[PDB]
Amino acid sequence: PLSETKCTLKSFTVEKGIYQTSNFRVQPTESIVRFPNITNLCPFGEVFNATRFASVYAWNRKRISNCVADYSVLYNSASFSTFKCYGVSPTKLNDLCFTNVYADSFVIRGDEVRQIAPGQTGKIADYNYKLPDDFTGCVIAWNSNNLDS
Amino acid sequence: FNGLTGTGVLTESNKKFLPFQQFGRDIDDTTDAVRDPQTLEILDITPCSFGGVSVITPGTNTSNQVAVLYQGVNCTEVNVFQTRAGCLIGAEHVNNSYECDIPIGAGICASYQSIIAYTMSLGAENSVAYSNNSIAIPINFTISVTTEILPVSMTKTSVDCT
Amino acid sequence: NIDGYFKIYSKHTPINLVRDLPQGFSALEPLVDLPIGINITRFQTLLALAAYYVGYLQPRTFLLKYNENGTITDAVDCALD
Amino acid sequence: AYTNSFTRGVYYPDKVFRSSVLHSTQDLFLPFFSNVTWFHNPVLPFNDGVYFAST
Amino acid sequence: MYICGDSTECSNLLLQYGSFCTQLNRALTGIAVEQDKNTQEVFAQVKQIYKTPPIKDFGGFNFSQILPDPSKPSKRSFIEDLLFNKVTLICAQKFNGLTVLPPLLTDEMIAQYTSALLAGTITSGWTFGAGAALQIPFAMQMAYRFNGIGVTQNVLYENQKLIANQFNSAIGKIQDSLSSTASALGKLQDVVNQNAQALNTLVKQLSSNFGAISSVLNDILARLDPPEAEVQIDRLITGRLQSLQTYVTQQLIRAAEIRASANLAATKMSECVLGQ
Amino acid sequence: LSSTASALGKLQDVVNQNAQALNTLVKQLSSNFGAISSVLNDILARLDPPEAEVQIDRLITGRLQSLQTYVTQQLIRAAEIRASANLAATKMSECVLGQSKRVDFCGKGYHLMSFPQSAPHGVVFLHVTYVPAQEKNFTTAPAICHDGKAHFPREGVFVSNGTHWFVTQRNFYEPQIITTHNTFVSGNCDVVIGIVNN
Amino acid sequence: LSSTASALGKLQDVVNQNAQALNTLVKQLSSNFGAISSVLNDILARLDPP
Ligand SMILES: *[C@@H]1O[C@H](CO)[C@@H](O[C@@H]2O[C@H](CO)[C@@H](O[C@@H]3O[C@H](CO)[C@@H](O)[C@H](O)[C@@H]3O)[C@H](O)[C@H]2NC(C)=O)[C@H](O)[C@H]1NC(C)=O
Ligand SMILES: *[C@@H]1O[C@H](CO)[C@@H](O[C@@H]2O[C@H](CO)[C@@H](O)[C@H](O)[C@H]2NC(C)=O)[C@H](O)[C@H]1NC(C)=O
Ligand SMILES: *[C@@H]1O[C@H](CO)[C@@H](O[C@@H]2O[C@H](CO)[C@@H](O)[C@H](O)[C@H]2NC(C)=O)[C@H](O)[C@H]1NC(C)=O
Ligand SMILES: *[C@@H]1O[C@H](CO)[C@@H](O[C@@H]2O[C@H](CO)[C@@H](O)[C@H](O)[C@H]2NC(C)=O)[C@H](O)[C@H]1NC(C)=O
Ligand SMILES: *[C@@H]1O[C@H](CO)[C@@H](O[C@@H]2O[C@H](CO)[C@@H](O)[C@H](O)[C@H]2NC(C)=O)[C@H](O)[C@H]1NC(C)=O
Ligand SMILES: *[C@@H]1O[C@H](CO)[C@@H](O[C@@H]2O[C@H](CO)[C@@H](O)[C@H](O)[C@H]2NC(C)=O)[C@H](O)[C@H]1NC(C)=O
Ligand SMILES: *[C@@H]1O[C@H](CO)[C@@H](O[C@@H]2O[C@H](CO)[C@@H](O)[C@H](O)[C@H]2NC(C)=O)[C@H](O)[C@H]1NC(C)=O
Ligand SMILES: *[C@@H]1O[C@H](CO)[C@@H](O[C@@H]2O[C@H](CO)[C@@H](O)[C@H](O)[C@H]2NC(C)=O)[C@H](O)[C@H]1NC(C)=O
Ligand SMILES: *[C@@H]1O[C@H](CO)[C@@H](O[C@@H]2O[C@H](CO)[C@@H](O)[C@H](O)[C@H]2NC(C)=O)[C@H](O)[C@H]1NC(C)=O
Ligand SMILES: *[C@@H]1O[C@H](CO)[C@@H](O[C@@H]2O[C@H](CO)[C@@H](O)[C@H](O)[C@H]2NC(C)=O)[C@H](O)[C@H]1NC(C)=O
Ligand SMILES: *[C@@H]1O[C@H](CO)[C@@H](O[C@@H]2O[C@H](CO)[C@@H](O)[C@H](O)[C@H]2NC(C)=O)[C@H](O)[C@H]1NC(C)=O
Ligand SMILES: *[C@@H]1O[C@H](CO)[C@@H](O)[C@H](O)[C@H]1NC(C)=O
Ligand SMILES: *[C@@H]1O[C@H](CO)[C@@H](O)[C@H](O)[C@H]1NC(C)=O
Ligand SMILES: *[C@@H]1O[C@H](CO)[C@@H](O)[C@H](O)[C@H]1NC(C)=O
Ligand SMILES: *[C@@H]1O[C@H](CO)[C@@H](O)[C@H](O)[C@H]1NC(C)=O
Repeated sequence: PLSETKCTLKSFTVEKGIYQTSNFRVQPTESIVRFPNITNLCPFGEVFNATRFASVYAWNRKRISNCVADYSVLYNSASFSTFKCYGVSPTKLNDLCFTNVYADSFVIRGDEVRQIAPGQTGKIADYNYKLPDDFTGCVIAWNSNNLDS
Repeated sequence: FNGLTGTGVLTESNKKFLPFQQFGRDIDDTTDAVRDPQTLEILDITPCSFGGVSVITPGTNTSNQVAVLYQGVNCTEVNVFQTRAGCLIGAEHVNNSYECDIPIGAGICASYQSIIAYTMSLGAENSVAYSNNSIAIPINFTISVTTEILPVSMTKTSVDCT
Repeated sequence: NIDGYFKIYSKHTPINLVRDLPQGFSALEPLVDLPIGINITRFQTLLALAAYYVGYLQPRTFLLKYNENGTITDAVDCALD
Repeated sequence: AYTNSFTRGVYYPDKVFRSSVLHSTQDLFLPFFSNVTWFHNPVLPFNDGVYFAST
Repeated sequence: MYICGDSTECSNLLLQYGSFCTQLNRALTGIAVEQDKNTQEVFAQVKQIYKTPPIKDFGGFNFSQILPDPSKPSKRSFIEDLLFNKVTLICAQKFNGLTVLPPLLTDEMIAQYTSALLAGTITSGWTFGAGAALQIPFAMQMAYRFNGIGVTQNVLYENQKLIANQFNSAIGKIQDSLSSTASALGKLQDVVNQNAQALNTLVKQLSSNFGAISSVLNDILARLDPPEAEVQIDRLITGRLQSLQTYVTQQLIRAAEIRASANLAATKMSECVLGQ
Repeated sequence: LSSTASALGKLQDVVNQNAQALNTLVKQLSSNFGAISSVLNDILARLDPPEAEVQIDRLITGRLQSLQTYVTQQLIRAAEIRASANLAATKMSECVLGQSKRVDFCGKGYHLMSFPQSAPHGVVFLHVTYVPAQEKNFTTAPAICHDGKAHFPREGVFVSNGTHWFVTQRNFYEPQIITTHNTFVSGNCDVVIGIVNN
Repeated sequence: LSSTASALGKLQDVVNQNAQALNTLVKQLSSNFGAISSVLNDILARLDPP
């Protein structure tokens, strides 16, 4: 402790008195985690395996709750072209627990896929489907040239 | 707990929850009580001990030993002596009362004659011999000279911006 | 009905008056929450094999006071006077 | 007919336990000292919510 | 502990802002130290500790309302108890960082100081401020005090009973005023109210976005990747720093006037109680 | 004064406070504040305007905050020093150019006179005071009634050494015999409590 | 009082200090502060929210 006092005063001599050096805290160990019993698999795959998609002006809206979401199996898939993810993170989605999930599915041309992003205007982002000014999960776009072409 | 991350110690709580709450908050945003998602009981949370450290020293020029005071910590979990302003390690307790040079707090202070902590004494105690039929008059006098120091000004400094 | 959520609260207490709503305070504890997401503009009541009041809610700022056991005892409406 | 709604229409806004505190909140409430319209099957409006009493 | 709640990376970012933390701790420590000298210089003006004798022959004056009461946990008098009742333990440091330190002089020592001052004043006049206390009967001390404002001393010796009764009645009349009008002690409550309001604002200004995405550090640190979390960790340090700086500045400014009031009280004790 | 040290703590503390404040202000000039470097020369000589202006803005706002903090602290300290100087001027005007009657103002005792002396950044007062000593305690009385007339002392107090009565001043023991030139008569000795025949 | 000037120095100094402080506070609204324009309605009327 005398060395701590010398460091704080920046001198080799200390005079009579009381000095404050630092503070201490108790280090916690043995982390604990609690989660509910619900363990039913979730139909995420069907969302990507809908044989028919919808137009831009009438986009398919789906609600997801009471699931055990798995994104690690979805992230490692290389079938997607872009996975630009605003809001939170690509990889830290397995440690967060949400309330509800909204899936908005449709099909767009290749020249407007960039326009699907918060806080920007354009043609299809202003008159057809506008994202809000805050984070909304994130977007996924994948090419299909064997079903609708 | 379901995305609620925290640190502290968990204890069996006593406050009663209505069947539709999930957790409580003492004031503003202080999550203290939580209901677990599986076994459905209530557990209150409080942070474990932490606080500052102070060093009491008689001076390097005199000696080479110190005492350590932990502020506001009941050190049953860290010659330990429990005070009202934390607790003191490295000092011994005595009954005698002197006038001390290193004040600690709550009427307790320490000094070196090694490194003893005691209760300060206000001063010498005496009783005046009051009576309704007697006075006391001086016979001699002394002339004393006292000094006092008063500052009047400090240095003049001008600092530019650009 | 807010942001695609239908919420239903309720309460049930007996009263001694026989004229109208009595003088007193009583909080409402929730019963049902539903994730429906629908537009509602009108409503109607059904009968069994007659007498009911209807009031409309508005946005407002309140000051609630809690007792020791966690139950609301009284409230103050800021924009009244 | 019309009647005075003296101090009716207070509910729990959140699922958070609180005790011995005063909390200022802002939400959809029924205003103090307003009219409630007594009724007697007519279709009725649903502006932003309905406080529905009975006897 | 206040800005970067029990985090590691936040401290590494705060280390880049220079040393805008030694100044704040030094200023708060200076204020805390000065708060002890303020109390020391007022009461601690008597060298010894006198005490009144069991003899209670003061000529008719009744001082039982202000002399200490042995049958009390704190050995205080009636008026001190009334004052204490009219104004509304190992305390730990909260997670905010707030800490309250105990005073150096406990209330018992203050009571002993005031009792010693009162006993010296009663039994020795003004002679105990210069050198050693010299005893003198209370009637003659009061006669000398009349002789100091123009009135000759034979006025008291022929009106002693009237003056004694008037003094006793005047002393008795103060208990009702103290125990009925609780708003008299308004000078000792505004300080507490102002300090409480300032500290409450400081505490309440922790849950503000300040332009970030969340008001709690753990939420940001558990969602955003470290490469891009650095932008959102900022805009949060630069609001709490301003809050803390404002709190410190107001504390210094309002401590200056407390120092001035303490100096005035010390002067009044020096030349109003010890002498005439 | 020559032997014992640490008798001028206030002036040293003032100088130390000023030095620490100035040193901290100069030391705060070597912080990144979130930029890429702590020197403007490298930033200007290593980049183009579009983001060099961002870096310069960051450094500018940081340094401006530090300078404002220093100025505010200096203002507070100057106010305190002004209060101390006003007190010193009052003491110089009252205790040096005259004689002070207020207790606990100049010295510990009965004030006599004072001498000023200079100092590196202040003033030193030498007070001369009178302090009694070698006490002795006697028997007293409030008044003495002769021929039914109560006599009180003009200025002084009645004392007895054991057999005889004298009148003496309060602050020094100089006994004088009792005559009618130092006592005045008022009334009769029937209402005063403590009358002694003589 | 009626002839010599600069006799009531302190009161005039106080008034001048207050007036100067108020004027320099009012004069700060025209500063750019690093933004595109010092006027708020126009800068709202020439740019998108982002
Ligand atoms: C849920 O139903 C409501 C019905 O009110 C839909 O809101 C819109 O309400 C207006 C009347 O309040 C309907 O009439 C239209 O009013 C506008 C503005 O006065 C007028 O310019 C039109 O000529 C027409 O008279 C309007 O039809 C109705 N909107 C639609 C799409 O029917 C509300 O949109 C419905 N919610 C959803 C999610 O569909
Ligand atoms: C539809 O669901 C199936 C089943 O989960 C997905 O097919 C898997 O795809 C991955 C990567 O392409 C393969 O490693 C698995 O072997 C496949 N499993 C099966 C049963 O076929 C498919 O990816 C989903 N559709 C889309 C568009 O993602
Ligand atoms: C400091 O710690 C000691 C030891 O844990 C405490 O003493 C115990 O206090 C509990 C609570 O009242 C009692 O049930 C035990 O019987 C006590 N044990 C002993 C040996 O005294 C003490 O109360 C703590 N003090 C503070 C202020 O926290
Ligand atoms: C003054 O008269 C009294 C008579 O006893 C003496 O002073 C007191 O002496 C008693 C001795 O029993 C002590 O208990 C008191 O404390 C004394 N009073 C004090 C110290 O104030 C003493 O003999 C006389 N004074 C002198 C100087 O002779
Ligand atoms: C103090 O005052 C008393 C009362 O005026 C004086 O007289 C004494 O009175 C008590 C009873 O009250 C008697 O017991 C004493 O015998 C009385 N004293 C004498 C000498 O007769 C008293 O003289 C005054 N002085 C002292 C030193 O007591
Ligand atoms: C009053 O005090 C002074 C100083 O203490 C006394 O003078 C001293 O007396 C002693 C013994 O008589 C001498 O040895 C010293 O030399 C004297 N000092 C000086 C400076 O002259 C004086 O005697 C005391 N008066 C009485 C009446 O006792
Ligand atoms: C709040 O909770 C307390 C704790 O239960 C209630 O106090 C109880 O009241 C009942 C009814 O009078 C008694 O039979 C119990 O003995 C009480 N408990 C204790 C520990 O004494 C209290 O009634 C509740 N309500 C209010 C308004 O305080
Ligand atoms: C000084 O004042 C106190 C307080 O009034 C007096 O104490 C009273 O004494 C009488 C007689 O024993 C009691 O009936 C009262 O109840 C007491 N008052 C209180 C508040 O308890 C005391 O007697 C007075 N002094 C003298 C010498 O009479
Ligand atoms: C001077 O004033 C005092 C009180 O202010 C008078 O004393 C009062 O006299 C009346 C009439 O006898 C009594 O009823 C009261 O009890 C007395 N008061 C006290 C406190 O003793 C006194 O009479 C006045 N003197 C003159 C000459 O008018
Ligand atoms: C009290 O003072 C008187 C007055 O001086 C003393 O009486 C004198 O004593 C001396 C002793 O040497 C005689 O020479 C004088 O003649 C006496 N004077 C008178 C008028 O009688 C008395 O001795 C003193 N007593 C004490 C105890 O000091
Ligand atoms: C002071 O002297 C007077 C008279 O000179 C005393 O008064 C007389 O005392 C005697 C003895 O007790 C009585 O018989 C008389 O009646 C008193 N009066 C008169 C007019 O003679 C008085 O007692 C003396 N005082 C003291 C304290 O002794
Ligand atoms: C969750 O599962 C555990 C063990 O399977 C069981 O003990 C517990 O009761 C379950 N929770 C609920 C709410 O049923
Ligand atoms: C420092 O130590 C030396 C040697 O022991 C001693 O002479 C001196 O008095 C000490 N100084 C103080 C201030 O104690
Ligand atoms: C005082 O000293 C005695 C022994 O000298 C010891 O037993 C006692 O505990 C001490 N007092 C206190 C309060 O500890
Ligand atoms: C209720 O309505 C009636 C008539 O419509 C009106 O006179 C009365 O003022 C209303 N009540 C309130 C509280 O405004």
